[PDB]
Amino acid sequence: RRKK
Amino acid sequence: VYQEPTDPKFPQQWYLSGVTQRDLNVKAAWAQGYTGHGIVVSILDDGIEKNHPDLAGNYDPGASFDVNDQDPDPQPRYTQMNDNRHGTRCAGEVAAVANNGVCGVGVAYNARIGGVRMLDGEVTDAVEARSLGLNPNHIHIYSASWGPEDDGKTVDGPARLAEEAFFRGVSQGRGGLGSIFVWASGNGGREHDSCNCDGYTNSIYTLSISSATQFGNVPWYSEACSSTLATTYSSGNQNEKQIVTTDLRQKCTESHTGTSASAPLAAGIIALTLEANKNLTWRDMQHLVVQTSKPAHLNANDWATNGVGRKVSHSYGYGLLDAGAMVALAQNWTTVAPQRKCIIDILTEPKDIGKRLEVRKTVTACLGEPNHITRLEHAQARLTLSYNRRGDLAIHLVSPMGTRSTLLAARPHDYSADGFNDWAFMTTHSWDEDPSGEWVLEIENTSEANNYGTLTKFTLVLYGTASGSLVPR
Ligand SMILES: [Ca+2]
Ligand SMILES: [Ca+2]
Ligand SMILES: [Ca+2]
Ligand SMILES: [Cl-]
Ligand code: NA
Ligand code: NA
Ligand code: NA
Repeated sequence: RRKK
Repeated sequence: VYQEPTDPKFPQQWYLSGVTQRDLNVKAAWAQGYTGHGIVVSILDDGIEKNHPDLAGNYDPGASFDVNDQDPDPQPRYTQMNDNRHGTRCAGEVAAVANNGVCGVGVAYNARIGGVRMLDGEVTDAVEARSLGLNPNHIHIYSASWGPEDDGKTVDGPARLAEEAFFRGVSQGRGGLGSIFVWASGNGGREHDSCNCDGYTNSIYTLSISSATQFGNVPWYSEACSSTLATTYSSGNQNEKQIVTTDLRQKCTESHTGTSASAPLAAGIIALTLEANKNLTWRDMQHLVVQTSKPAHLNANDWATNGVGRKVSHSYGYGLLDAGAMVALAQNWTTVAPQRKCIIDILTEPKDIGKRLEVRKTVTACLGEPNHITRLEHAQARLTLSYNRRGDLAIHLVSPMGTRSTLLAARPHDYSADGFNDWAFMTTHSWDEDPSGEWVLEIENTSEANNYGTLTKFTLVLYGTASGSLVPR
């Protein structure tokens, strides 16, 4: 869902 | 007389200072006496090596938490691949200790630095909200070098808890002055991603920060959009230098890269600015960034002069941050008036998009009402539309002063048929303009395909004030  | 840091890698921090002028002018702020003392910054990432020899002296447990494991200790999870090094690299950019014979220095090398361990696990809405809302009367500045996937087909932003955290932060955080949220604008350049399709960067409550290479160019990973506010240096090609910071396992790295490195440098510069005037509001800080950022020698093909004479680019916002100018302008800054919000529903009927749609509307910007705006800050075009292939759309918005904001450029990989559901495309490019007059929305099919859809809602949302303007640049 979220990425570095 | 100010003495610059003696740290062994400080000479390699080309972006902090130099005779060359290709820097963020940070030494000028240090020489004015601003190094970050008393300011608290938190890195929302995969953890922080709190015992790192270049972070321990500035580490602040009150700025830290482990949301992934629900404990106070944000120590990274160590693995053979050193996967969880990202937050430690970001933290050193802000607040690596100075004059201690180790690595380089942070921008705000006397500030207090914490980290929220929240990326090492499933990043839910609740996880984001607990991180953004951590200790908001102690943490001053939150830095986030993460976001929705940069595949160039995603449209996503904060869900309900995270958005509630943003509003709670800017309204009640920092003693009612408002939490400062700094965001990396994105790494989706290779996918032709648009940072307006990212609700975190597109938010008015975040300072979205883009990157420039050492030689002043738009890096390969850069995303262009109208919501970006300003720029800091980061990596480029292999002849260009990179960012020097603290690395996992108590090491030093000279090869920190990408959008991830730009937001922490901005957070450090904002920390210096807050030290120069602790009474600045979250909106004050954005005003300071707009007024002091420097376009000069950043190369872009889309530089445009807006209605108040400021150069603005979709790759760079208002340009490179200038720490010396920020701290100077902050010291005698007059707090901006309370924020007004003027909601203008534009459409009287749905409109077929076809090959090209142009919607023109003359507005009074709430003339005669308490939310009358003569001095724009952010503007949003909140659009609801259907379309068969979303990435073929290009969307532009023209202000009454003639400033053309690209709300959305073509996204070749975005095949979605889901359209936009009240998506609040934001532009910073008309900041300080008078928004009374004719606004123009343009929606066009950039492909030869016989695409089809309908615009069913266009709300123009204006934020700003009715006082305090400067003579245009
Ligand atoms: Ca832990
Ligand atoms: Ca050091
Ligand atoms: Ca993106
Ligand atoms: Cl609002
Ligand atoms: Na407030
Ligand atoms: Na933003
Ligand atoms: Na006008």
